[PDB]
Amino acid sequence: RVSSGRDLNCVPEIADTLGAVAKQGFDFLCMPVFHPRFKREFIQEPAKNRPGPQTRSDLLLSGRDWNTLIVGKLSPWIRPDSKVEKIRRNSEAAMLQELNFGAYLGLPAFLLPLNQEDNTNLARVLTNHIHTGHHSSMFWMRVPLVAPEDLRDDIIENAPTTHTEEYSGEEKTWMWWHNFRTLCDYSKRIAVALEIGADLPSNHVIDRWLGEPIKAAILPTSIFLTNKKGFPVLSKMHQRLIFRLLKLEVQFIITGTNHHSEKEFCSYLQYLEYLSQNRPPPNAYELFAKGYEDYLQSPLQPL
Amino acid sequence: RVSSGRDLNCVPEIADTLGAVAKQGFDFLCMPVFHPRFKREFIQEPAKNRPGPQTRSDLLLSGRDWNTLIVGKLSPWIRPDSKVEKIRRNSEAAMLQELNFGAYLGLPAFLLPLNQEDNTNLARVLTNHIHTGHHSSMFWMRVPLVAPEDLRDDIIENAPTTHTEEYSGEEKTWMWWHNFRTLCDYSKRIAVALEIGADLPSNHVIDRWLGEPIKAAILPTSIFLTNKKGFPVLSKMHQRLIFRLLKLEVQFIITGTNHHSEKEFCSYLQYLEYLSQNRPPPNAYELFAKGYEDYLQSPLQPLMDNLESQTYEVFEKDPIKYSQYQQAIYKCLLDRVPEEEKDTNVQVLMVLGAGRGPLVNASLRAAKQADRRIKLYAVEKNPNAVVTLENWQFEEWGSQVTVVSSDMREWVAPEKADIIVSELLGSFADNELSPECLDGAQHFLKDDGVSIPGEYTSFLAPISSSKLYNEVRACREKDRDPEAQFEMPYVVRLHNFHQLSAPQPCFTFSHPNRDPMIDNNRYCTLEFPVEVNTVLHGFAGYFETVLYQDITLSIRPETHSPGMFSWFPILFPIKQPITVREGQTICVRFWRCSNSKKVWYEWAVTAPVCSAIHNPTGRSYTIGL
Amino acid sequence: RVSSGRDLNCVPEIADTLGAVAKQGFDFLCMPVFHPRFKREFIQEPAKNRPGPQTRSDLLLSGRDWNTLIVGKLSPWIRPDSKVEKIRRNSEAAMLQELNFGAYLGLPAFLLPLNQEDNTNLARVLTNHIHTGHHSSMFWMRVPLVAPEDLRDDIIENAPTTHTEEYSGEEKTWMWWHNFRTLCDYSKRIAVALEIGADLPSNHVIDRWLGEPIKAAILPTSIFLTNKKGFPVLSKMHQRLIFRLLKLEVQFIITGTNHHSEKEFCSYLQYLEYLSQNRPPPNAYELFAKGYEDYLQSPLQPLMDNLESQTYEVFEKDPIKYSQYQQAIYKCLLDRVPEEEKDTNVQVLMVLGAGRGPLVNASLRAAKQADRRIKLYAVEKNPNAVVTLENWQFEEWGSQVTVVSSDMREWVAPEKADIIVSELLGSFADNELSPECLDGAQHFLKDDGVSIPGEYTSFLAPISSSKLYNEVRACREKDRDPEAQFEMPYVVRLHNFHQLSAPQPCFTFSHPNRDPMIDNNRYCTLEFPVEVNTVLHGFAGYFETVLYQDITLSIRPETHSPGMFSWFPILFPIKQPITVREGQTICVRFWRCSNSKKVWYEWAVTAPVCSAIHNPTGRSYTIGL
Amino acid sequence: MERQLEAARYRSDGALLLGASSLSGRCWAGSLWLFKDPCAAPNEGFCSAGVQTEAGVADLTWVGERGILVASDSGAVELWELDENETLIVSKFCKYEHDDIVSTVSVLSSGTQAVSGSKDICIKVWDLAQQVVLSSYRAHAAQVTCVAASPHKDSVFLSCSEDNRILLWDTRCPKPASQIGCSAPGYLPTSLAWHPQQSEVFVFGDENGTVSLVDTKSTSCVLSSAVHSQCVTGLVFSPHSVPFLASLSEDCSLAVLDSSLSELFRSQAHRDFVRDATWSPLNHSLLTTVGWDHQVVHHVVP
Ligand SMILES: CCc1cc(NC(=O)C(=O)N2C[C@@H](C)CC[C@@H]2c2ccc3sc(C4CCN(C)CC4)nc3c2)cnc1N
Ligand SMILES: CCc1cc(NC(=O)C(=O)N2C[C@@H](C)CC[C@@H]2c2ccc3sc(C4CCN(C)CC4)nc3c2)cnc1N
Ligand SMILES: CSC[C@H]1O[C@@H](n2cnc3c(N)ncnc32)[C@H](O)[C@@H]1O
Ligand SMILES: CSC[C@H]1O[C@@H](n2cnc3c(N)ncnc32)[C@H](O)[C@@H]1O
Ligand SMILES: [Cl-]
Ligand SMILES: [Cl-]
Ligand SMILES: [Cl-]
Ligand SMILES: [Cl-]
Ligand SMILES: [Cl-]
Ligand SMILES: [Cl-]
Ligand SMILES: [Cl-]
Repeated sequence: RVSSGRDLNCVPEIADTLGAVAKQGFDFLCMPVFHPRFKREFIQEPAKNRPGPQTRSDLLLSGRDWNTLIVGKLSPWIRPDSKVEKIRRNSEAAMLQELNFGAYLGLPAFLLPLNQEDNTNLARVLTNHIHTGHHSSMFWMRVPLVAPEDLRDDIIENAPTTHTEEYSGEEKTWMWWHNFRTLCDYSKRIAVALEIGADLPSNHVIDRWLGEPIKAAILPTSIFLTNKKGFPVLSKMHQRLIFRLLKLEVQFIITGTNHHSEKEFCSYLQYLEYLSQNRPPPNAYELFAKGYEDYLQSPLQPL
Repeated sequence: RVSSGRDLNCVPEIADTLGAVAKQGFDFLCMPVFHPRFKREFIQEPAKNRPGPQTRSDLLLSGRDWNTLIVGKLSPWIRPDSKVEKIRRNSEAAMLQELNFGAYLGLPAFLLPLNQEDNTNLARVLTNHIHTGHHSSMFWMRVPLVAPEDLRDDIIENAPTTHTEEYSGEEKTWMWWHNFRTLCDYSKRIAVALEIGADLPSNHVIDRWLGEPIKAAILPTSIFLTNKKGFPVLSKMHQRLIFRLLKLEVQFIITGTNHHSEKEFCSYLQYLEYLSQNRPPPNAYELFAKGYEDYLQSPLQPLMDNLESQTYEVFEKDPIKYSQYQQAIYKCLLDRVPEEEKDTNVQVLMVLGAGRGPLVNASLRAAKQADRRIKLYAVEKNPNAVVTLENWQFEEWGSQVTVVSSDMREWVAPEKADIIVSELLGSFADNELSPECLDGAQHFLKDDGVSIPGEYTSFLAPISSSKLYNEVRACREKDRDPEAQFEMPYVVRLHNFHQLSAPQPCFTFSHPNRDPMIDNNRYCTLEFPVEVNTVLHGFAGYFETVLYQDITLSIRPETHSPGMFSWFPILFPIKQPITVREGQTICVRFWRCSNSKKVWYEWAVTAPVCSAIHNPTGRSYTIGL
Repeated sequence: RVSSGRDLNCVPEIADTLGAVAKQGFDFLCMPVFHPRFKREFIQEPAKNRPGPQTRSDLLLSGRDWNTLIVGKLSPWIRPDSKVEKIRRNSEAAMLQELNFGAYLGLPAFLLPLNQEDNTNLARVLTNHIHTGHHSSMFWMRVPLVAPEDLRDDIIENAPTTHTEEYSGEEKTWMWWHNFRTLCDYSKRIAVALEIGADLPSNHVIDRWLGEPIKAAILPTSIFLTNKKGFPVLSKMHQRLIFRLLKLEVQFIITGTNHHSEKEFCSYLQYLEYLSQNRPPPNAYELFAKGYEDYLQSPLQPLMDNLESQTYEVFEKDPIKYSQYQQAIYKCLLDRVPEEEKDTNVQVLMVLGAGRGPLVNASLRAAKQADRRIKLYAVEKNPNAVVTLENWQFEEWGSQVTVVSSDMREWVAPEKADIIVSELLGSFADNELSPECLDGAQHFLKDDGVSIPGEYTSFLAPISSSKLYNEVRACREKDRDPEAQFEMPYVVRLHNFHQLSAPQPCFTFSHPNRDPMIDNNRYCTLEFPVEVNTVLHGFAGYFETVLYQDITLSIRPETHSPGMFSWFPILFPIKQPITVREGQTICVRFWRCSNSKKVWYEWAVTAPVCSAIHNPTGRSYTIGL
Repeated sequence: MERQLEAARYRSDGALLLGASSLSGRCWAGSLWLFKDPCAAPNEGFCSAGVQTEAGVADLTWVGERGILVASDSGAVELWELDENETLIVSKFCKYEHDDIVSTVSVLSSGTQAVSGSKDICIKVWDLAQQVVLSSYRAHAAQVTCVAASPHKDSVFLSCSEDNRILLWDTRCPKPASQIGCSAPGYLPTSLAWHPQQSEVFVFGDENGTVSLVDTKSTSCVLSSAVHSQCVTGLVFSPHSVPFLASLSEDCSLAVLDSSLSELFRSQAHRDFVRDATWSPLNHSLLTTVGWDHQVVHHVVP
């Protein structure tokens, strides 16, 4: 079936939230380790001396739960590439703090966002963190399949969305990743959490991500169409994309609030499972060679 | 003068020919090892069984003559890249035969030609020959400055030479080389023998070869114009090119027959020598730094390491910079002490990093030139130089100078200083941690105190030099990262390179630093406009410092202090060279990072293509505090 | 002649002293860099704050003088291994200070003394100094040939000098060095300055220092006997020792005051020079191979690789060996063809591995000397040498010699040979695969045919040479096993080493080999009796060969062919040196293994202690078929 | 004589002219020989005239009855005059105007001018009487493999080089060279031969062993035949009204072809490269070939 997790930016009680997402059937939870709106100052007083605690305690979960069930999230206010020097210097220390706390918890993965072209200082800070104390830490780079600028509604009078063909531009969101991925010298501990939007781009923009380390695919509740009965479903193109992603054996991450409020949160995950089961069963070739997927072996020399 | 050789494709008697070219004044001879028209078959009979000998014997010359005087030539009939499969297979074996015989003779170099776009199989055979028995063999790739197709006369009726502009096409002959050079994985034993034709191309086509390993420049007799008396000369553009090549110290190779038949073969070589002698003689800077051309040295760390004696010695032999320091101290003394207080107001003047005492003597001379009183402190943490300082103080200075043998960041001063004079700058200004040292020493500076230097600034500029790239690549050492040599800077007197954009400022520091939130970490982004196609290999680094008011020092080529030879430029290389086209902008990023113990630089190119972040966490290069 | 220096512990004026020792004829001066009695305190006040200067200034000499003429000396009051903790720490600080000042001056060498058993902390401080800012600094360890305790006069009533036998104790002063040398992990920058006393010990105590890096030999004036006229001379044993040291090319250092006060200081140095001039002049072998002393070279593989021209050239410049081959061919011709058939019986004589044709000319000369008829075949697979062979055959030999350019194992001969002549031997005889080549070429040998050489045999001998061990250790290369250099042999003119047991035969091959079950794999066990305490570092290898009857060649030192310089000895090293005591037996094992493509040697020591099996499966060294 | 025979040219009265070089050994020189007895060649003893040149000879051609034109390895073009007694051979001139090896020479129809091609990519026109170079062209982009003067026009000649260009020339035109595309970019041309009767037609061999017949009017490959297994080094027509075409090659064979490029005679007599072949003016069925095996073979053609 499907391995999956729930993406939340609001966690009032970590134990209650984890129990809820477990009863909903999810395998893991992406949550912030510090409160998302709790901006911190590291240079200028008096906010520099804000009394602790700075976040919730590590005693609230067992070590196994931290190791297997919790995926950390970088706070959205952290801007390492800000054009403002003060904000840049402060966000450097904030990002280091959050990454170090995530490694202290022993989290299996940590989500960091890519939503502009210049993520150079972000890459620098992350690369330095990777080479400062070797851990088993994995990092998921949240990259949208379509940039937010190229997805906005054409509702700005004096700034119209151009309706002309741009082949290379439509793929810019991969370039970001690529540049970031090149700046970190192809670190094995850096992967992609591809976020999928309402409008799907041309097939070449999607094919671009073929051969890339996609560990996670992020689906919002907004992209789910409503069924006649009231259940959530997806378009035929979204379903083709879901099958293509299932072949790569990626983990699906549900984000956003429940808009199909008549049902539970189980409905989105149930649609994903129903898609996974209704796929042609494994033939003998794929059944035997499923474990050999991308396994490098030296050539035999029978002579 | 000129080191040179004669290129001949006709050698009837090897001894007579060698004696003739020696009497003509040439230093070496490029000749074929097999007869150029003696094509050989290796597969199909009966020509496969042609009875030997296949060429002249190796006994005809001494081993020294083979080692020093004879440059081999690949036979012109050998075509490893022929579209005909038979000719290709045969030329493979022929090229292997000739290269193996050249190595058997122990020849210092072997000429191979590049005169088409596809030399892939040629590169394959040569690369396999290089890795089959390691020798000291060198290979000169004969590449014409202008392709023969783009040099032909417009005398074909139904095939006219297009008279339109083609920027990239005019440089195709370099692309050939480049591709070949890339196919052989940048072998140090493969260089360029640039052949120069009658018509010289645009200046960018020529500048393309800046930073390339040009060992030889081939001049035919056809390009020589005839003098009124009848001697051979060259055009003014050809002469500019000859001077540019002489700067690179390449060997000139005369090819073709004697067309100025009234004279001897000595006339062409004599024109070259006459050009070489009539060049402005070496100035003191170039005279001293001629041997340091493209010599890679690790940056000194005067803070972490205690410098040797001769290092301080080469520092002290630099009168221009010490005169500048003396003038700056003089002006500061005049500006701080009015004339009616020359005998009442004594100034506290601390030399932080005194060395063996050139700055102390400069301060004394400036004091007596300005007619003011100063009390001198000579602070130095190197005890071996403190020995010299204390010997000086006993034998000459007296009680006026107080020698302090400690670190300026730790020293608890008895009184505060009116002026502090330091010499802690490097090639990249702050690469020797002058900011941290002067920050730690700032508490004993008076509230209205002056620091000499008052300011400094670093400069970066993208460069192209496959020569220096391969030199850095050859610095791989055992027991470390195979690519660590790329993630560290080198102090080097740059030569045979190509600046791609005007230098731009990188990091700037001011002393004293009144700022409450003191931080020496830096992050700079630089966009360099590039007007020409080239290949980025690294970034040259310079500095400019303001000692006091209009008294400044600089190694930046535009504002370089004349006759100052204390600093050479620095070089931050990159792992993989980056292709850059005309009009593109090279965007590079630079970080100055630090912790409690180390300071280091990180850098990465972001445009036109991204590279890896170099030296992350200072894993390959750090500067100790 | 002699390179030498003067050892002084009293230098009032450094310039005057240097001028004096220069006018006396000395090449360098060993002097203290700090005053010998000027003890310094580094911990406890008030002496901690002693006002400088702490020594004389570095300005008193030019950089070249410091680099070439001044050898530093550790102050005698520095005791890093004192039983007192305070003195230990203070001497650590002082030793670091003096070593750092010596490196600051750029001195070529620095003397440190060994005069007790425990020098552990001294070794620790020196090792840390070496790995802190590494320079080209060299260190001479002053070790006496006889300890001062074992040289004192028997003039203490209640402490008599025992007059009994102690073999190991008499060598204790070497043990010191060894332990020190082992504590510093065999640093190339740590050598021996052997001090020679009045009484010379037994010959084994002196032989102990064979194979040790002796850069200096220290002679005091006290050991010099007075001549009839009043000049200084030495005993016959001292002179034997001086000649033995002169062969090692060490520098001689005169120490002590002038006791022959009638003369000058020139007299001691002049006696040394007079000894150096009155040595037997250099023999041709030693004259040629003087530069090859202890030079490590990889073994040639004439079968897999095609040899260069100058290699064949150095092979041909050897008249003794070619005279031997000519005499052997002559005797075989006489023994095969009776006198009454000299004009009717023509002999087939094939030179397998002809090179450039010295054996062909030798065969021709032997034929005309024996007055017999021969038809010659010159078989050679190196086509570059086939060029020379065919030029010779066209210009001189004619149709009498037929040149065959192929491998002898593949060649299908037109007729069978009466005699086959080859020189396919290496330093280890069969290390160049002469057995396999001559076996493949055996089918075209006549039933009653003769092979020259008819037999050969290899010889092994355990050796002690920390010098050669460290040279092999320094051959570590990137991108391979860090210990592969130990699992491969080296052709080297052995020097500054010590044979530990008489050479014994290893492998033997006979040609022709009519055996049906032909196998060239070998397994040999050798027990070498050792009469002295030493440290095994490897095994020297030689060979003998019977060309025909009593005509033989040999590089084995006992039966070495006089004046033959075609082969140097070979060396099979071992990873870890093995301590061997007197009377113990070194048992070593050797394998000659092979497959279809490669042949290689495996070896391992089994006594007195086992080592690892070296080069298993030829993983580090193979000989290509 | 040197081992490698390069040129064999019959004079109108029947005398044979040989040009040879030494392409191996200590000396890399050349030699010229005249044999009034044709079957006595290549023996130097039964010789009519001989001369030793300083350097080797690459191509050779007659200049009337007493002039011998030589393309030398030294980059020189050399005219040797024949003695009054026709026993000596003397150098009339030797001009070094080419930079590299002169690989081919051909005398124009008037017999007063000549054309030469060299490995210096250049082609030069020579006035033999004045001993100067009238015109010097750089039309190709690789070494010139062959030049062949038109038998009927003194301003027209063919050239072919390793730049894959076949050029028809007309020195009267401002741009004299004109590229003949034949069919389409094929293999490199190596030999050229004008048709003796028709001035609009010629033949060329390539490096792949193919001989082709081209008509300048149709500027298209009229016919092509795979005659040899290796490169074609020479093409010589027979003097008869119905012309036979002898083709040489590096496969050490000689072929005789008709009008339709069909194979008639074929001789494996040479065991090395076949360099030159000329027909006897005394018997128009006899054909003399030379090669690098120092062999001079007389063939009888049906
Ligand atoms: C004026 C004040 C000043 C100057 C500089 N200037 C420089 O460093 C500099 O450009 N050059 C280049 C040329 C002029 C020569 C001098 C110096 C240089 C650089 C690199 C190395 S490596 C090296 C070896 C020494 C022997 N040991 C055993 C191994 C390392 N020696 C040098 C020497 C720097 N800092 C300050 N404060
Ligand atoms: C008489 C027949 C004969 C003799 C030998 N003798 C030897 O090998 C031998 O002892 N020496 C030592 C001294 C006499 C000098 C010659 C030779 C020797 C050994 C090792 C190397 S490595 C080397 C480099 C050359 C340049 N190239 C680019 C790299 C390798 N060159 C040599 C040369 C062996 N085999 C046979 N058949
Ligand atoms: C003239 S090169 C710079 C000089 O300043 C000295 N120096 C560098 N840093 C310090 C420091 N922190 N305190 C004292 N001297 C210093 C170095 O030892 C060298 O002599
Ligand atoms: C005189 S050094 C040994 C010589 O013998 C030649 N040689 C070695 N093995 C063979 C072989 N199998 N066949 C022919 N020549 C050989 C080498 O090429 C070299 O010239
Ligand atoms: Cl892709
Ligand atoms: Cl995809
Ligand atoms: Cl460039
Ligand atoms: Cl240039
Ligand atoms: Cl500035
Ligand atoms: Cl001690
Ligand atoms: Cl191996």
